[PDB]
Amino acid sequence: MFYGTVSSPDSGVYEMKIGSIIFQVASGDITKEEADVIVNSTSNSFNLKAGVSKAILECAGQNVERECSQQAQQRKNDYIITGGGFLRCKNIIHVIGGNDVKSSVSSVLQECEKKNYSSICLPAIGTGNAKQHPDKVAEAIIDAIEDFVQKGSAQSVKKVKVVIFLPQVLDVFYANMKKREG
Ligand SMILES: Cc1nc2ccccn2c1C(=O)NCC(C)C
Ligand SMILES: [Cl-]
Ligand SMILES: [Cl-]
Repeated sequence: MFYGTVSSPDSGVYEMKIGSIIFQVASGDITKEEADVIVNSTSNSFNLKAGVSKAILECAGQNVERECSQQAQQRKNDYIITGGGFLRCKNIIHVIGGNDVKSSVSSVLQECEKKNYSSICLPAIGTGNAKQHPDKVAEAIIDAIEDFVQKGSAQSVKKVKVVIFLPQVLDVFYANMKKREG
C-alpha cells in the first residue's frame, strides 16, 4: 500500500519511499549530520551523557545542556525540544530511550509538521543505555512512519534518516526495510 523499493544512492546509504517520504539508513557519527531536527536518545532526567547522548551534548554545547535541565524541572515531560546549539540543525528533540519507540517517533513527526520542517535525522533510539533490542527498535521506527503516512499527515516532512553508530545495527535496519518493500 505504501512501500517503494530499497536501493543505495551513495556509498553506505540505503533508502526506500514510504508514501511521499524518503526513508534512509546509514552508519556513522550523527553529530556530523545536517537536518531541520536531530533526535537525542536520553534518560527520563534529560541529562544522560553516555554513548550517542554524550556525543550530542558535548557537540551541541553547554547552552543546550542548560536548556534541558531547566525544562526538566518545570514539568513532567515525555520529550523536550531545545535549540540546536553548535549542531547543524534548527532544533534538537530529546526523547526517552526507555519509552515506546513508536510513540516517540510519532511525536517527533508531529512536532516537525507543526514547524513546517522537511528533514529529520535520528539514532537507533533505545539501543544504547536503555538496552532495547535492535529489530524491535527498527520495526517500531518504520511502523511510526507508515502510520503517519496512512493518516495523511505527511505534508512538510520529506526525508527521515537514521544514522546508526554500529554497522551491525545497520544490517538489522536494512533487513527490516527489505521485508517491507513493494
Ligand atoms: C566512541 C563513540 N564515538 C561516537 C560518536 C558518535 C556517537 C557515539 N559515539 C561513540 C559511542 O557510541 N561509544 C560507546 C561505545 C561504542 C564505546
Ligand atoms: Cl538509549
Ligand atoms: Cl545509534
